[PDB]
Amino acid sequence: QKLYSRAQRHQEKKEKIQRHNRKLGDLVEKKTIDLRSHYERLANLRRSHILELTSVIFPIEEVDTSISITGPWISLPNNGDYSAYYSNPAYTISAALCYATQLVNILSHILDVNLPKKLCNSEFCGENLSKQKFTRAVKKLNANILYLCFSQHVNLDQLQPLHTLRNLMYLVSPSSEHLGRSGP
Amino acid sequence: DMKIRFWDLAYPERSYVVAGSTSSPSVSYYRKIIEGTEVVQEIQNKRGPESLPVGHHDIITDV
Amino acid sequence: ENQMRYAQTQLDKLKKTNVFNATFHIWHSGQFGTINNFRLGRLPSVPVEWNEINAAWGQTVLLLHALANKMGLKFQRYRLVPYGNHSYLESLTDKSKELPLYCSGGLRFFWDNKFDHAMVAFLDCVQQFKEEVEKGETRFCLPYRMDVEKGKIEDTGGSGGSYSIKTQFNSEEQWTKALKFMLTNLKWGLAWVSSQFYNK
Amino acid sequence: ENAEWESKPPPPGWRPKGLLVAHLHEHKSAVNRIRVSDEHSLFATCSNDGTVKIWNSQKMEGKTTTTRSILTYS
Repeated sequence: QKLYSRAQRHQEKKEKIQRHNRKLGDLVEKKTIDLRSHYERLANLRRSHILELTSVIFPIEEVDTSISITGPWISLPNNGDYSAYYSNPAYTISAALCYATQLVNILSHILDVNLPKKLCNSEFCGENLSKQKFTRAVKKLNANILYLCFSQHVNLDQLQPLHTLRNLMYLVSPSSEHLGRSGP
Repeated sequence: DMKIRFWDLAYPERSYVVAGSTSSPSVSYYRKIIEGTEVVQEIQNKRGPESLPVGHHDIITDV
Repeated sequence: ENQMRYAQTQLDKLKKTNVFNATFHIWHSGQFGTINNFRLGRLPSVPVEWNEINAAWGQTVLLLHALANKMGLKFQRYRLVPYGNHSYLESLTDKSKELPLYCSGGLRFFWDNKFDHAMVAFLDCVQQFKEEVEKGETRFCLPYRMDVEKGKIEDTGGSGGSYSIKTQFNSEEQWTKALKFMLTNLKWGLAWVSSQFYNK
Repeated sequence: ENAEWESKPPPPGWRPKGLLVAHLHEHKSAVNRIRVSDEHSLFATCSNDGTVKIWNSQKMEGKTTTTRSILTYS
């Protein structure tokens, strides 16, 4: 008789968990749609901020060619050969790397992307970096930019590890459909 | 809670949080005896923008 | 729920953190008006190296240049050209004069006159900015007055005191305090631009 | 009498400071477990996305030029 009631109660608990799980599935699915809506608004807002950033403050434009940031007075070569500074070309290099680093650090905050290599804007200020110290600083920047491009699913066919501003241009342009998207 | 904690089982007062920004309220750890069980309770203590939080933003499933 | 809560936290951060505020952080540290962790000015007790003041000027010339862009204001006599380390003003009537907004260091702080012209001229650009911002809205007012011909920034908080923006014939404490009020005006002009364009 | 708790115990007095050295986002959905190879050469993660990813532990140490999973199985 107790086993009968046990089967009765246990039959209800099976039905209860089955309908409870359906509500969980519906709720989870319903909130995943809402979550996708949050992510697209966040991606549209991030993109809106990056476009305003790279149009008022840090416009990256094309000028073997050269690439500019914050205006054509500041340029880097597309080849990535900053050899002139190690050896006024230095000021243009320092300024371009300064604003590129500053921009990358702002992009990292807009996009909430942890930059793999710790590089600060000020590292391209102060006395002229030695050849050794500069080269590692540039590699950090190039690695951060490439990381940001990967994070934002910039077409790899267009990226190269040496071109600094060329990659930020690809990362920033409206052609970057995935810019702002938070995903693997 | 997305916090990576370190519990010093020999010296509970040295227990601390690994992951989780310093802007979150700091914690303290107290060894007590409740039923007879010793308990290390955790109690809440009443360069550009802020550095990006490095911690996890979703449930940490494994360590 | 964790993901949605985070994405809503990020949306809230981007609403409050305008593009200008994300780039330029003007705060007072000690007696210096600092921009993006760069101390603009120097004190006898606190020797801020010229490379830090030059960087600060590069961040200032970037801010004003960017603000003028967002306002669509063109300066009457000068073109701000931000070169990070070595920012300067170009005179629109005679390009023959370069107004460097940087110093090469050494004892030239007491002997170089170019940097004083450049830095009074920038005050003119901040004045034109101030005029332009008042012209748009009367309720707006920067906290300090500027006398471009004299190169002075007044203190409304003080008893009408004015500190020469120029280096020569000036003391470090006054200079640093002049640069501190200028940055404060720029900090307010930044708060105005954020207020005028954050909804737009 | 001679069972070892770990094959490679942590350094003496090890108190992790908590510096992020690799943010790896390569699964579409939740990771369920991380197991570390007993010699610690590799660590592997499993996920709701239906993948297993093997990671080279040796490549997280100060040479993070490309922190990529060496292997994926799906």
